[PDB]
Amino acid sequence: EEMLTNNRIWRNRTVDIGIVTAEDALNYGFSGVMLRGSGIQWDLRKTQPYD
Amino acid sequence: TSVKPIFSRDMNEAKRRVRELYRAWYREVPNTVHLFQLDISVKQGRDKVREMFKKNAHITDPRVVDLLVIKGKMELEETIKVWKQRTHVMRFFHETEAPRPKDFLSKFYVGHDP
Amino acid sequence: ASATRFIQWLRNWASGRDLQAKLQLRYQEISKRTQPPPKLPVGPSHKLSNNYYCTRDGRREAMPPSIVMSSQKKAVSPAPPIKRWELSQDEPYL
Amino acid sequence: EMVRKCDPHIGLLHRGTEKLIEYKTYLQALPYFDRLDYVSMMCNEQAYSLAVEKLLNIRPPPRAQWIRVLFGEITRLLNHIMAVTTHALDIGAMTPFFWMFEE
Amino acid sequence: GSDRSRFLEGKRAVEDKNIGPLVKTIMTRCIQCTRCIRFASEIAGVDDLGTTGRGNDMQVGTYIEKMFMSELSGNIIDICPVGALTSKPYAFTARPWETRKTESIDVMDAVGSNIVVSTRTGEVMRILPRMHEDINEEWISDKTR
Amino acid sequence: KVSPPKRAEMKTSMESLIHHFKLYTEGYQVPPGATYTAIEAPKGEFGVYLVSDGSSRPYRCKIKAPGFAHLAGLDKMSKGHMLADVVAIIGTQDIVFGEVDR
Amino acid sequence: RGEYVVAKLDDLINWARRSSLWPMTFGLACCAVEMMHMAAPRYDMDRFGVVFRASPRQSDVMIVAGTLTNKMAPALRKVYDQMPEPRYVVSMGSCANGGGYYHYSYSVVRGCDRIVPVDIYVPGCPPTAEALLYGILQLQKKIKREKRLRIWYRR
Amino acid sequence: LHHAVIPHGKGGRSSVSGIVATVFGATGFLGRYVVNHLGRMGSQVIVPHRCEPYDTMHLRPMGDLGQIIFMDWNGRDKDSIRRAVEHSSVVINLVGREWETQNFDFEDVFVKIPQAIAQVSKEAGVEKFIHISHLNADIKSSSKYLRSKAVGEKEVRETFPEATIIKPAEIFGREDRFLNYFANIRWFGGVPLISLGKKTVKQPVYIVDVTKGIINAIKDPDARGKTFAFVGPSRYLLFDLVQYVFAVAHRPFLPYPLPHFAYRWIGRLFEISPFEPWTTRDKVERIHTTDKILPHLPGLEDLGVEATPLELKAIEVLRRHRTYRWLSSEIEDVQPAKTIP
Amino acid sequence: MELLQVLKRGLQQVSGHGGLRGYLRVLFRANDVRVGTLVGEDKYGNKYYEDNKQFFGRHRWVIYTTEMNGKNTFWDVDGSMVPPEWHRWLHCMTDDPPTVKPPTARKFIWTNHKFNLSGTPQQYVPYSTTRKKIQEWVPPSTPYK
Amino acid sequence: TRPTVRPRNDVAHKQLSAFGEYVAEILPKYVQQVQVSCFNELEICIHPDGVIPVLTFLRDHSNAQFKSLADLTAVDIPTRQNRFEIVYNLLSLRFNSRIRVKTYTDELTPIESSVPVYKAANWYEREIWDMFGVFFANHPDLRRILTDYGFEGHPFRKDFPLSGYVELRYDDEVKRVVAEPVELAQEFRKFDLNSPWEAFPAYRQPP
Amino acid sequence: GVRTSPTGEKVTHTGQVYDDGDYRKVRFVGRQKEVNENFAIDLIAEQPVSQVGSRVISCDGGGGALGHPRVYINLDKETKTGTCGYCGLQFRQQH
Amino acid sequence: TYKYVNLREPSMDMKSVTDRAAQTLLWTELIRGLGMTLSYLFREPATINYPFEKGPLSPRFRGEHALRRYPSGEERCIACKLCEAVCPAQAITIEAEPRADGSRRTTRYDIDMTKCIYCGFCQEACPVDAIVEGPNFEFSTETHEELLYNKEKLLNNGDKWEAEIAANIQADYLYR
Ligand SMILES: CCCCCCCCCCCCCCCCCC(=O)OC[C@H](COP(=O)(O)OCCN)OC(=O)CCCCCCCCCCCCCCCCC
Ligand SMILES: NC(=O)C1=CN([C@@H]2O[C@H](COP(=O)(O)OP(=O)(O)OC[C@H]3O[C@@H](n4cnc5c(N)ncnc54)[C@H](OP(=O)(O)O)[C@@H]3O)[C@@H](O)[C@H]2O)C=CC1
Ligand code: SF4
Ligand code: SF4
Ligand code: SF4
Ligand code: SF4
Ligand code: SF4
Ligand SMILES: [K+]
Ligand SMILES: [Zn+2]
Repeated sequence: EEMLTNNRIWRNRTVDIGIVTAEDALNYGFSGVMLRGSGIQWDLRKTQPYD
Repeated sequence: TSVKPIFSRDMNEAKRRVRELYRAWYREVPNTVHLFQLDISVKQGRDKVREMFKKNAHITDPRVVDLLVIKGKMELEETIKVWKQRTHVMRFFHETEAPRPKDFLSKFYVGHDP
Repeated sequence: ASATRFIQWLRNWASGRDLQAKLQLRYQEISKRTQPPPKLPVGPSHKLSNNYYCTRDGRREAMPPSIVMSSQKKAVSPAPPIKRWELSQDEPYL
Repeated sequence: EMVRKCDPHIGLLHRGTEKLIEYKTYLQALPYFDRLDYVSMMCNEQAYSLAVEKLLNIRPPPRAQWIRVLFGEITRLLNHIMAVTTHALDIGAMTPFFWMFEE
Repeated sequence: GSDRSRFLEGKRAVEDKNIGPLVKTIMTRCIQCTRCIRFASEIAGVDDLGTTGRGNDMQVGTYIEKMFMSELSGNIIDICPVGALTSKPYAFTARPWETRKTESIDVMDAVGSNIVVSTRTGEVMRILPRMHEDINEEWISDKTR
Repeated sequence: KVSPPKRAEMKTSMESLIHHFKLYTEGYQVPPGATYTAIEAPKGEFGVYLVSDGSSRPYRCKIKAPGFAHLAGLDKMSKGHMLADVVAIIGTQDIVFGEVDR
Repeated sequence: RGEYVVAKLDDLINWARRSSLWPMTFGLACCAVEMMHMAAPRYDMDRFGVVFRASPRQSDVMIVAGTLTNKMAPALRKVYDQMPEPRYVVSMGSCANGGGYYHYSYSVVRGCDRIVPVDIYVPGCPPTAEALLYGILQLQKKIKREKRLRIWYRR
Repeated sequence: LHHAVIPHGKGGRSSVSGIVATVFGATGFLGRYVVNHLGRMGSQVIVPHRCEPYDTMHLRPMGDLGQIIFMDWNGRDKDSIRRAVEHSSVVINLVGREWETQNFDFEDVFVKIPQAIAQVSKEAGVEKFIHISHLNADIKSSSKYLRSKAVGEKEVRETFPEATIIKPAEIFGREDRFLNYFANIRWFGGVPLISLGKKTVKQPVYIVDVTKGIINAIKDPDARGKTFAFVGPSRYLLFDLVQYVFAVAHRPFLPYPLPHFAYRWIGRLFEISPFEPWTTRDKVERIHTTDKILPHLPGLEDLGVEATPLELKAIEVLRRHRTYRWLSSEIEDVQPAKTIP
Repeated sequence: MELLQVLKRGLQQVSGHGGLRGYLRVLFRANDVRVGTLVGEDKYGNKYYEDNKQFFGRHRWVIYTTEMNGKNTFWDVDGSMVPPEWHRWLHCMTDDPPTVKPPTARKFIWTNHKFNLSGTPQQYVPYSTTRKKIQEWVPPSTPYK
Repeated sequence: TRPTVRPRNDVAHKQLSAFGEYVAEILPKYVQQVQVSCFNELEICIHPDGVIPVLTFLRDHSNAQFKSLADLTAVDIPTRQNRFEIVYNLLSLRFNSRIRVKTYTDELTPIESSVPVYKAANWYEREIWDMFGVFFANHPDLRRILTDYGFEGHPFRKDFPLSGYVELRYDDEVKRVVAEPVELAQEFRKFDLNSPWEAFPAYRQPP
Repeated sequence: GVRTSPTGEKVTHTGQVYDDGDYRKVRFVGRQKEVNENFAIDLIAEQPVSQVGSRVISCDGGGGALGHPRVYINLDKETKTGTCGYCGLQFRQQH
Repeated sequence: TYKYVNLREPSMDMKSVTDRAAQTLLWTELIRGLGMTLSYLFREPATINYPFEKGPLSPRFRGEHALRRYPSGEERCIACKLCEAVCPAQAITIEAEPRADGSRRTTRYDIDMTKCIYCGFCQEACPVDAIVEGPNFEFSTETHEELLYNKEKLLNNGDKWEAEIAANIQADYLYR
């Protein structure tokens, strides 16, 4: 995180890049971090847990 | 025998799509030879296209014809967009396959395959 | 572990962390490469009586699907609506 | 350098795994799942095992379930190290890859 | 059956018996079902097989040193449910799951017994009967086998 | 009848040897049925649609790879961006082609 | 004595070539992950002079690290042909060696040696990073044994 | 037939052709096509090589596992020849060199080595022997290369009376020293020619035709003891042939006359190179030698091969000799050469 | 001052390898000049060392012999030269070296270890280990016809 | 709660059964069968004409809200006259529930494309077309996705051989990769594994 | 023991050897035929017969769970020894 | 439970705004990143000196295959073909017949090491510990053919490696 998180070069390369809306993410069949990055509150370990 | 069509209501409409595909392939051969830098002539390329259509000339079901046309357009698009490489275009000519004589005696000498 | 005092200070200062407490190279804190033999336990079916397999046969309890409707009042949802998640109390905002 | 269209052509690593599995017993098919997401090996195994355990109508013992979650989360660490640091590697920051691949 | 054992004793062991060059006997595997005795008596018409002794020590065999050399003898390999009676020529050469079954006809005589030709990796491994009620039922002759 | 016995049991008990033999040759049979099972895999939802026909070999095994759907969305996500941004976007999807292609 | 001179010049060009093997940045499947671990600090392939370079024009070795499918085969042959010479091919893992787990598939090339000549086969599924390193050092010793100039002298 | 050599399969890579062949000189132009065609059908190929193993790597993909076998050999070590042929049913001799070297002259590679291979093969019970000579072989030739071919062809027919001797014209192909040789004259500007190439006639033959003729000779019982001449379908004037080469490659063609003594002098100039000479005096002679007409000998059609015209394959060899401007030009854009009817 | 102590430690390494010649030998053969405790030596001449203050992975190492099975290994060394009994200890599969925990002796275990023989005349060549399956009819050696 | 047996969940079984007949009541024009498995998975079997109406209803209805298409696949059953079974697996985040919708088609009958309902269905339908040869009408871009360029056949059909019909190698003469009829040095060894003794009486078919 | 054919090729413990005229032996020219020298048929014969005082003995190959499945051997015939079907060890009943 | 990864409003007071201006103009956060790589320069590297040093392994490691013997020298393998049946890759090929002394023994035992996935199922399935995966992983070859192991190769491997294999089995058999 020291190398990347607050690095302005890293933020320039990743901030506002590849924005997906919560609605598009659902209809396109996304899952995991691809849903949770857009604010969807979903994780199968919480909602449909296993072992 | 009431079945859902694909595109063509009957063989008359299907043969129209067949002719349209043949024109598209026929016009495309000159570009394919040029773009892929093939060592064959436009005449050989168009003879091969003709040979591919001819093998299916006996079909009478419009649905089967429609699927053959759908595949033909898919094949043509692969060629036009250079998704195919030269190896794919040349697989139609089977240049490395040795002759397999098709008379009873020749097969008898080589093995058990009918 | 062999770094001199000055070098330890230098990299501690540059990183801003006390790196000597959590070194990424392993030394003597790891488990020995030879270990005493184990003695693993057995499972609940290791009994000499009251243990007939027919009473603990999961595979033979499976049944064909229940036919609800075939072609041979309040509205319902598949399940109750999902409960809204709570904010973490360990660290709600990163 | 503006991207007007992306057309991913895949299949260059298509190996007919799903057809091969039809010729295997359930045990023999298990190693095929290591080689799907081959950075999350034990997580793919767990998904296949849960599916078979569901059709069999049996339950794995508690200690095995704790081991599976333990190595599932170790596997998540393996995956996220690979995901984050190669992501950074493509973007030009090559050094975190080396620190974290020792982990 | 159950999936485990609770038997904490030593097992019985039985001496094997030589009944000819076609059927190998590993009689410790015998489960005393008497199929072989009934087949030999009723189908093959040979009253040579029987049980000697009694109790847990009961043993299937010929008592004396005798060869079961009937033209239908090999069939007792098929009807023995266990590996007590097995084909000597076939011994150790294959496993059932790896064989390919070619349903065919016997030509060793004019009966036309229906057979299964078991092959593996391009080689004939053994001959089995094929059920045909109106021809050979489920038996073949030893020449066919 | 599902999990093989311990090696010591296999070498002492008749039932254990039979079950060891059968599990490593024929394998356990699964009752007929179909399930879609999914987990929270590190890359997203990873699931299998597993169809059993009652024997010891699956009839069909469809693998749902989270990256398959993600990569299908690459063209959507790359609109208005430059080449170097597509490099970043491929990475942010976290794609491994063992699962995308199978 | 020409024999002595060509022998020493062979040692020099061989030494220079094995001491500076630049594999092509080219990996296919799970075997490529172990190849990453050979570049990682524990093994540090770069300490042997072994350095990845993306362009085939600047590569000496192709490590086929993973399954080669029929769809990928023409591209693998293409980038191998575009490597200048001398060039070497290391086959890594069962898939590249002979098809491996996918040998009987309709879409897989049964061994990359049907497509390109192979100098070293590294067994394993995957070979450990150390196993791959053993294969690279085996390639180095193969290059050390080359007799290009001694054979030219006797032509 | 020994059970191990009864043909099996469908003539593919994993089949068994029944052919066990030792191919001497497999590491050259003609060798790579012969080995390719043998391995296509599942033959066992023994490849004795003098070169560095790096230079045999292109032969490795040509056969299924275990089907290409490499051995070391020396043209003067008769024991090494015996080791390479004692298990084979046919021996093919493709050894040759277009220039003399400090260690090997035309007599060594075209007389001594071919004789030694034939001698050891006969003593070892080898049943078939295919030897490549040259169409223009002649004891009266002004080229040492062609004089040694005539002598070597006589010695082979004596040591191994049942040998098949094949006499090809100049062979054209991707890795030839024929069409590629003419196309490479462009780096010197004009194209020198003795008598402006109007006194010479050539009948070049395609590499694949020669290859298929060799393979049919192995399988053809009638081919034993015969001598064939493999020629192309058309005869050309050397001037027309070179003009066609520069047209196909789209390079400027500036032929000028050079008398024989002048061409010879330059030939020696390039012979100084200790590597692979670009041209030699002997090479100049053979290129300007007229291709003999031998109606009495059987040809490619006798072995079932239909000769491939140069017009259909020149682009395949000569496309890489063009600049970027003309790379994509198609086969039909250049008009053919006048064929001597 | 520690910087003075560090120089002494590095200067000590020259004496720990028996002088500058031995120091330069290990520097050029193994690219490492550390001094460890001699755990043992195998019959081929490989010497095994440990230093438990080194981090895990660097705490055990081998200095390969200069000759093995008639091959000059002064410059050409490879991991396959380590014999099996030392292989386990070198890879940390066990804590005990074979000097302390000797392996069990069997009359069939190789007395002489072999390194990787690929690319040499001793390399392995595969072949079918089974005999001919079909026996062919041999015609008679006399003309009766 | 026997330790080796998977426990039942009757509450989920009841809830899914009630919703199953809820869907059957609302879409009687298309629903042919509704069943719930013993491990609580609901399947709606529909006429193929109902793909769009049924999938739209499950996505948009306030009591359904199946916003996510988890998976779309096909199964080949040669013994059926409509050999291809098309399977949609959907997820509802609102109700934390899953549902399976199944229909059928044959080699020559098109299925309406579900891309309008789920953009995720795009590549799934290309895969089904590629591996099974089922045509999807009104697909914006239907073509192979997994197989090699120019590949002939549909490998996931049960009558496509495991190793296919052609294989590739590099040929030095033509200086390119070529395709030739498949020959195997070692043929794949078919195993006959099924025991001749019935395993699961609960599933016995009537004779 | 490992014999040699009249051609000099060693005969394996399975009795394999390329015959005089089989081309396939060219694969060994310049290399070698891998042949394990310790023939297990000869090694097991070296073991002495074990004398036991019971009609039935059991064998597990030795080493407990490191051996083979435990089997019981009948020693009623005096004309021969009982042989373990797994490891080949031989047993006899003393008088 | 959940947490927000990126949802914080910066303070708009004069000191905070001037702290951010100094970071922007004087590159403070970039200088901090330089400190981290500097600290690594002075750390001992993680590299080991292969082949003089080796990466650690455990007794369970699955490497090159070997066919084992009993202490008497008899082969353990009795040609049951369980390993051949379970092999996920069909890499094992077996033929068997009665030996000259009547023993049940193989006449062919091939492992195609280019088919094998080194999964260890064969050694799990073996009832007599005949086939194992040994600890060797340094057997790369120069040719494909050298990786097609027949029974002679596999028995030589067992004889070559038995001393290590037996000690490894001893360490782990109570876990099996
Ligand atoms: C008496 C009155 C006197 C009057 C004169 C007073 C003058 C002094 C006060 C003025 C301020 C002085 C400092 C000016 C330095 C230049 C500042 C600058 O340009 O950097 C800011 C720049 C902004 O970019 P960003 O942060 O992304 O956001 C900007 C939004 N538009 O961000 C960047 O440029 C980031 C650069 C990224 C690349 C950095 C990679 C190297 C980093 C390490 C370098 C360390 C510095 C080494 C210097 C060595 C010099 C030998
Ligand atoms: N135009 C043509 O190409 C024609 C060719 N021929 C004949 O065909 C045969 C081969 O033609 P081509 O393949 O083009 O010739 P190449 O020069 O292309 O290949 C010659 C082969 O001979 C080997 N060789 C040469 N000298 C020696 C030697 N002193 N000792 C051992 N091996 C040696 C070479 O091995 P290395 O790789 O080690 O040099 C190479 O494999 C020759 O006999 C040639 O005369 C006949 C008519 C026309
Ligand atoms: S048929 Fe077999 S098991 Fe039954 S009594 Fe006869 S030998 Fe025993
Ligand atoms: S296979 Fe059957 S008869 Fe043979 S030992 Fe096993 S249970 Fe007994
Ligand atoms: S050999 Fe094994 S690890 Fe390597 S790509 Fe193939 S399956 Fe993956
Ligand atoms: S390790 Fe696995 S793939 Fe390899 S031979 Fe054993 S069972 Fe087969
Ligand atoms: S190695 Fe083991 S499992 Fe394989 S055939 Fe031999 S005894 Fe059976
Ligand atoms: K029986
Ligand atoms: Zn025993």
